[PDB]
Amino acid sequence: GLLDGKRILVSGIITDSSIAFHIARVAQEQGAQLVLTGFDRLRLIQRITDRLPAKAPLLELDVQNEEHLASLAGRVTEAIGAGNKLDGVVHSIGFMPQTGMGINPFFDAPYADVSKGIHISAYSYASMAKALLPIMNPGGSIVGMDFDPSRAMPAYNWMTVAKSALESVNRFVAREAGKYGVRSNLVAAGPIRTLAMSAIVGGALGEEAGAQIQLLEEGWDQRAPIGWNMKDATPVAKTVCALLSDWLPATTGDIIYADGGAHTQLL
Amino acid sequence: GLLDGKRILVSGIITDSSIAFHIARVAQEQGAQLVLTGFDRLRLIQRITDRLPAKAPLLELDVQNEEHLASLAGRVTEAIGAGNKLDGVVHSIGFMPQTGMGINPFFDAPYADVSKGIHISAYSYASMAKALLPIMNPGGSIVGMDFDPSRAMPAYNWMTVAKSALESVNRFVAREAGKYGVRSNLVAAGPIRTLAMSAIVGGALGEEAGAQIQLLEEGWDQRAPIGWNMKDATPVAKTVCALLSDWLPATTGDIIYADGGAHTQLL
Amino acid sequence: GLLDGKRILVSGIITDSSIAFHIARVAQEQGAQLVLTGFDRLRLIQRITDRLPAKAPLLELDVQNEEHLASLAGRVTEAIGAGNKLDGVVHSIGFMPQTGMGINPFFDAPYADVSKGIHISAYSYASMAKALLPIMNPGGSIVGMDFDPSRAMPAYNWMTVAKSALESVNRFVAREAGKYGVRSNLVAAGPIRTLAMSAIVGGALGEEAGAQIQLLEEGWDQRAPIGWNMKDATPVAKTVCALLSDWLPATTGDIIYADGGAHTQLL
Amino acid sequence: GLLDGKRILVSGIITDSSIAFHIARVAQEQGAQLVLTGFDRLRLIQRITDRLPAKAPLLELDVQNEEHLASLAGRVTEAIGAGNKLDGVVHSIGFMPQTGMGINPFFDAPYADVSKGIHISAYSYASMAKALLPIMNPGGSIVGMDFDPSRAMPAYNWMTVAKSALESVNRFVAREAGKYGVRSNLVAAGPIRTLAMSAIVGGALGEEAGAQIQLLEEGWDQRAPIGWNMKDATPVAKTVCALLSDWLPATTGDIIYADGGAHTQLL
Ligand SMILES: NC(=O)c1ccc[n+]([C@@H]2O[C@H](COP(=O)([O-])OP(=O)(O)OC[C@H]3O[C@@H](n4cnc5c(N)ncnc54)[C@H](O)[C@@H]3O)[C@@H](O)[C@H]2O)c1
Ligand SMILES: NC(=O)c1ccc[n+]([C@@H]2O[C@H](COP(=O)([O-])OP(=O)(O)OC[C@H]3O[C@@H](n4cnc5c(N)ncnc54)[C@H](O)[C@@H]3O)[C@@H](O)[C@H]2O)c1
Ligand SMILES: NC(=O)c1ccc[n+]([C@@H]2O[C@H](COP(=O)([O-])OP(=O)(O)OC[C@H]3O[C@@H](n4cnc5c(N)ncnc54)[C@H](O)[C@@H]3O)[C@@H](O)[C@H]2O)c1
Ligand SMILES: NC(=O)c1ccc[n+]([C@@H]2O[C@H](COP(=O)([O-])OP(=O)(O)OC[C@H]3O[C@@H](n4cnc5c(N)ncnc54)[C@H](O)[C@@H]3O)[C@@H](O)[C@H]2O)c1
Ligand SMILES: Cc1c(S(=O)(=O)Nc2cccc(CN)c2)sc2ccc(Cl)cc12
Ligand SMILES: Cc1c(S(=O)(=O)Nc2cccc(CN)c2)sc2ccc(Cl)cc12
Ligand SMILES: Cc1c(S(=O)(=O)Nc2cccc(CN)c2)sc2ccc(Cl)cc12
Ligand SMILES: Cc1c(S(=O)(=O)Nc2cccc(CN)c2)sc2ccc(Cl)cc12
Repeated sequence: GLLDGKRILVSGIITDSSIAFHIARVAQEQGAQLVLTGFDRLRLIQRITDRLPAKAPLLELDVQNEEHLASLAGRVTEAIGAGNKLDGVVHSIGFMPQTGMGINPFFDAPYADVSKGIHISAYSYASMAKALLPIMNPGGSIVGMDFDPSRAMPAYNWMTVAKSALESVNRFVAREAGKYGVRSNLVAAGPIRTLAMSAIVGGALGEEAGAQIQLLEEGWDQRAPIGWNMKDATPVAKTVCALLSDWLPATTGDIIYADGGAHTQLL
Repeated sequence: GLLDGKRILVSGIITDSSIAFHIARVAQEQGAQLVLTGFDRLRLIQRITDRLPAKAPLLELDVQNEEHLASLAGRVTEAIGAGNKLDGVVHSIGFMPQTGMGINPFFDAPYADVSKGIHISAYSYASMAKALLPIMNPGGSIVGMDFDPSRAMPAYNWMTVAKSALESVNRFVAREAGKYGVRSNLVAAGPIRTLAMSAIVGGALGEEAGAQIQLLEEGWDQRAPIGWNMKDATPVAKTVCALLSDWLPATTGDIIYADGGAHTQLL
Repeated sequence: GLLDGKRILVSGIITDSSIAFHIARVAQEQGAQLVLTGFDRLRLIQRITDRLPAKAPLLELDVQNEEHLASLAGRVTEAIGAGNKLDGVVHSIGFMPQTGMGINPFFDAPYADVSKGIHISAYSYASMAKALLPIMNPGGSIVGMDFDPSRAMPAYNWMTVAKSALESVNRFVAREAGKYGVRSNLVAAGPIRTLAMSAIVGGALGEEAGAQIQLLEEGWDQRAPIGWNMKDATPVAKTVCALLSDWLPATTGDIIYADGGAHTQLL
Repeated sequence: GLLDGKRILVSGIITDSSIAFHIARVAQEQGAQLVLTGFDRLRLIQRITDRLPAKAPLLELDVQNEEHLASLAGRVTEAIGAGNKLDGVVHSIGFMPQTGMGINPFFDAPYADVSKGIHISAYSYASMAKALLPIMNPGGSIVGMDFDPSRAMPAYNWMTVAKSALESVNRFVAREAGKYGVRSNLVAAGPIRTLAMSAIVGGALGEEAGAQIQLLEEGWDQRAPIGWNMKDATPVAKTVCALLSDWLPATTGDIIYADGGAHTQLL
C-alpha cells in the first residue's frame, strides 16, 4: 500500500465526481487513513463520502472563515487522536463567481468578485498550510490542484489569474513547509468532467463558454501523446497520491503535470 | 524621435526617482506628448513633474476609485482635445501593505491586505485598459511594469504573488486590446533604487528584508552578462519606449526583460 | 533613422523572400550601412541583393568552413575600412536535411544528418560570435533567428531540437559578448512564407508535413491576439532592428517573440 | 513493492557512485527484475554490479555503435526470455569532451567534440527508444537523466547545450512512445557527487571549473526549501522509480525536478 499508515486530510469533496472524491478513494485503497473537510452542505457531503471504501471523519471548513481555520488543527487532532499528526494535506478547492469566468467580458468582473475567487482558490492554500503545518510530521506532503495558467484561454478568464496566483503561493508555502520537513506541490490536471464542468459544457455559463470548453477538451486529447480521457479522474488521483507518498522526496515548490503530456506539445 | 507625434498616458510618478518619471522623461525626449496621472499627493506630483523636459497635463487617478476610472477617458480627451486619441498607456503602479511584504511572516498577511495589493498592482492593469482602450488608436501600445515572479524570493512575499497575477492579467488584456489593434506587454525590470526601495534597504520593512534586498541586488549585477546598475533607470525607461514605438509590432501578451540578462543566467 | 551610422553584418539572404532580405531592407531604410554574407550561390545572392535600397559588400561564408570563419573578421574590416568596427551582427541561418525534418519518422534521422543541422543552425551562432566579437564596438548587438521550440510539433522534428540547442547557445554567447559590451538575443518569429516554406506547404517534404504546416499556420493567426500574417516578414524585420538599436539596452541572452502574441495564448 | 514484476533496462552504471547504480539498487529493492547495459569497461562494470541486491544480466551498449543498437532488442529478449517484454527503460548516459566543458573557453570547443557529446548525451535518448520500444509493454516507462539547462552557468558550457537538446528530444520521443502506450520523461536532478563530479571539484577540468561547481553546490542547498545533499543519490533514484511505476500515469514528454525545489527559488 503506497500510503500505508499515513494520515491525510482531504478537502474539496462536493459530489462523487469531485476530483477530491477520487483522490480520497485512491488514497484509502492505498492504506491511508483520512480526515475529510467539507464546505457548506455538510449533510450532502457526508452522504457522498459514505460511499468511500472506508469511513472517515468529516470536519466543516469554509476557507474564508477565520474561526474555522483557527480551530482546524484542534479538531483534526481530536479526530485522529492526541499525539498523532498529519502526514498529508490535499487542497482541492476552487471558486470564481460567474462574472469572472465564462461569457461575461473579462473587463466586466468587479474586483469584489475577483477577490473572492482569488481568496478561495489561491490564498486559501497558504491559509490551510498555516493552520495545518503545526500538526504535520516531518516528511509530510501538501498537494494542491492546479490548471495550467501559463497561457491565456477563452472563458477561464479571472480563474486563470487565480491559478497563476496559486502557483506563486505554492512556491512560498514550500519555503515555510521546508522548515517542517514538509513538501508542497501542485498537480496541474487536464480537463475533468466534474458536475460543474458538465454544467458549463451544457451552457450554465453561456453558450460561447460551453463551446470553448468543448474545443479545449478536444484539443487536449489530440495534443496528449498518451491521450486524455476527461471522464476519468483516476490518473489525477494517482498523481496526487504519488506526491503524498515517499517516492518524490526531492520535489517541492513545484508543479506535476497530470495532463496526458498535452502541455509539452504544440499540435 | 522614436515617439514623435504619439500621445501617451503615463501613470505612477510619485518622486523624481520613480521609474515612471524616467519613462516620462525619455518619452518626451523622443517627441511624445504626455498626459500624466497621479494618486493622492497631486500637489507634490505636480511639483515633481514640473522638472520634466516639457509640461504635461496631470489628472488624478486612484485605481481603486470607480468614479476616477469612469471619468478617466473623458478627462483624457479634454486634455488632448476632442477627436484626438491615445497612442500609448503606461501602467507603473504597485503597492502591497507592510504585512504582505518584508519581514512579516508570509502566513501572517491578512487577506484584506493581500487583496488591496493585488487590486492596485494587478487588477488595476485590466481596469486602466478597460477605461482607456475606447480612446486608443489602432497600432497603440499598453505597457505595464513587472518584476520577475516565476521563482520565489525572500521578503517580496505577497507582492511576488501580485506580480504573478499581473502577468496573467496581461495575457488577457492582450486579447481585449487586440480587438482595437492595440498591443499589451509588460517590462520586467531589475531592481531599481527608488525612494521606497532605498527605504527598504535602510530597514523600513525590517532588517532581514533590508539585508535580503542587498543580496538580491548584488547577485543581480553578478549574473547579468552586461552588468546591472540599480541606480540607473534609463535602461528600463528606454525599453518601455521601445514597446510604445512601432518597432515591436508583433509582440503582445508578452514580457520583455530589461534586467541586464540576469534571468537567463544561473550564477 | 533607428540605425543611423551603425555598421551591421547580415547573413542568411538566399532569395528575396528570405527573412534576412527584409531585415537587410529595413535596416538600410533606417540608416544602417550593411555588409552581407552569403553561402554557396554567391552570383544568385548578388543579383538578389542588387534590389536592396543601397549597395552592400557581399562576402562568402559557409558556416561549416573553418577557413571562411578564420578570415571573416579581416574581410569584414577590409569592406568597412580599417579602424571601423561592426555595431551589429544578424544570424539568419538554418538547415536540417530532409531525413530530420518532414514526414520521415523522427527515429529514422541518422545522426550524421542531425549533426549537420545542429552545426549550421545552432553551433554556427557561437562560431560567428567568436569570429566577429573582436571587431565589434561596445554597445553592439548580435541577433539570431529562432522558432519557438519549447513544445514539440509535427514535422519540424530534429530542427526543433536544433532550435532548442540554439536558445541554449545564445545564453552562453551572451556571457562572452558581455565582456565586449555587446548584447546577444534571438527573435522567435511566427511562420513566414519563405520559398522553402512554400515548397513544404506544396509537399516538398511529404504530404503529411505540408498538411501539418498549414494547420500550424492557421492555428497561429487564430491564437495571435493581433493576428499573424505569414506573408509579411516586415514585423519580424522591425523586431530585429529594434534589438540592433539602442532601445533595448538591458536585454541579453534573451528571446523576443515576434509571433503576434501566439505563444501567450492556448486557444 | 513499487515495481513488482516489472522488467526494466538500466544503462549508465560505471562505478558504485553512478546515479544509475542507485536507480538499479532502489528498483531491485522494489521488486523490479533488471537488465543492465554498460559501455567499454564491461569487466569493471560487472564487478561493480555484483554488489547490487540481486544479480542482473549485463549487456554491452556503446550508444554511438549502430551494430550495438541494431542487436539490442534481440539480446534483451534473450536475457529476459522470449515472449517477455520490457516495462521500463532508464537512460543515465552523458559525456562531453573536456574542450566543451570546464575552463576551456566556450568558443574554443571544436564542433567535432560538441557533436560527440550531443550524440551520446541527447541523440542517444531517441536511439535507445527506437531500439527498445518494439519490445516494451503498454503502460511502460522511459526515463532519462537531466540537469536543468534553462539558464546558462559557468563551466557546464556545451553540456548545458546537450541538456537543452535532450529535453527537446524527450518531447518527441514521447510522441513516438505514446503509440506504444509508453511514457517518456526526464528527471532533472541537483548536483550529485559522482566520481566524475568529485574529480572536477578537485580540479580535473581546471581550477576555475572546480571553484564554480563548489559555488553551485553551495547555492543549491541554500535555495532548496528542503535542503540538498549532494552526497545522497537516493532521492533521485526514488524519483526515477516513481516515474517507472504506475503512479504517474498521465505524465509524459515532461521533466520532474528532483532538486530539493531549488529551481523554484531565486535566493
Ligand atoms: N475539473 C477540472 O477540470 C480541473 C482541472 C484542474 C484542476 N482542477 C481543480 O480541482 C479542484 C477541485 O475542483 P473540482 O474540479 O474537482 O470541482 P468541484 O466542484 O467538485 O470541487 C470544488 C470544491 O471547492 C470547494 N469550495 C468552494 N468554496 C469553498 C470554500 N469557501 N471553502 C471550502 N471549500 C470550498 C467546494 O466546496 C468543492 O468541494 C479545483 O481547484 C479546480 O480548479 C479542476
Ligand atoms: N524599483 C524596482 O525595482 C522595480 C522593479 C520592477 C518593477 N517595478 C515596478 O515599477 C513600478 C513602479 O514602482 P516604482 O518603482 O517605480 O516605485 P514608486 O513608488 O515610485 O511608484 C509607485 C507608484 O504607484 C502608485 N500607486 C500606488 N497606489 C496607487 C493607487 N491606488 N492608485 C494609483 N497609483 C498608485 C504610487 O502613487 C506610485 O506613483 C511597480 O509596479 C513596481 O512594482 C519596480
Ligand atoms: N520562415 C519561418 O517561418 C521562420 C520562422 C522562424 C525562424 N526562422 C528562421 O529564420 C532563419 C532564416 O530562414 P529563412 O526563413 O529565412 O529561410 P531561408 O531559406 O531563406 O534562409 C536560410 C539561409 O541559411 C543559409 N545557410 C544554410 N546553410 C548555410 C551554411 N552552411 N552556411 C551559411 N549559410 C547557410 C542559407 O543559405 C539561407 O540563406 C532560420 O534560422 C530559420 O530557422 C524562420
Ligand atoms: N551527477 C550529477 O550531478 C547529475 C545531475 C543531473 C543529471 N545527471 C545526469 O546523470 C547521468 C549519469 O551520470 P552520472 O552522474 O551518474 O555519472 P557517471 O559518470 O557515473 O555515468 C555516466 C555513464 O555514461 C555512460 N556513457 C558514456 N558514454 C557512453 C557511451 N558511448 N555509451 C554508453 N554509455 C556511455 C558512461 O559509461 C557512464 O556509465 C548524466 O546523464 C548526467 O548528465 C547527473
Ligand atoms: C472551471 C474550469 C476549470 S477547473 O475545473 O480547472 N477550475 C475551477 C474553477 C472554478 C471552480 C472550480 C470547481 N467547480 C474549478 S478549467 C476550465 C477551462 C475553461 C472553463 Cl470555461 C472553465 C474551466
Ligand atoms: C518593492 C520591491 C520590488 S518592486 O519595486 O519591483 N515592486 C514594488 C512593490 C510594491 C510597491 C512598489 C512601489 N514602491 C514596488 S522588487 C523587490 C524585492 C524584494 C523586496 Cl523586499 C521588495 C521588492
Ligand atoms: C522549416 C520550418 C520552420 S523555419 O523556417 O522556422 N526553420 C528552418 C528550418 C530549416 C531550414 C530553414 C531555412 N529554409 C528554416 S518552422 C516549421 C514548422 C514546421 C515545418 Cl515542417 C518546418 C518549419
Ligand atoms: C558534469 C556536470 C553535471 S552532470 O553530472 O549533470 N552532467 C554530466 C555531463 C557530462 C558527463 C557526465 C557523466 N560523468 C555528467 S552538472 C554540472 C555543473 C557544472 C559542471 Cl563544471 C559540470 C557539471
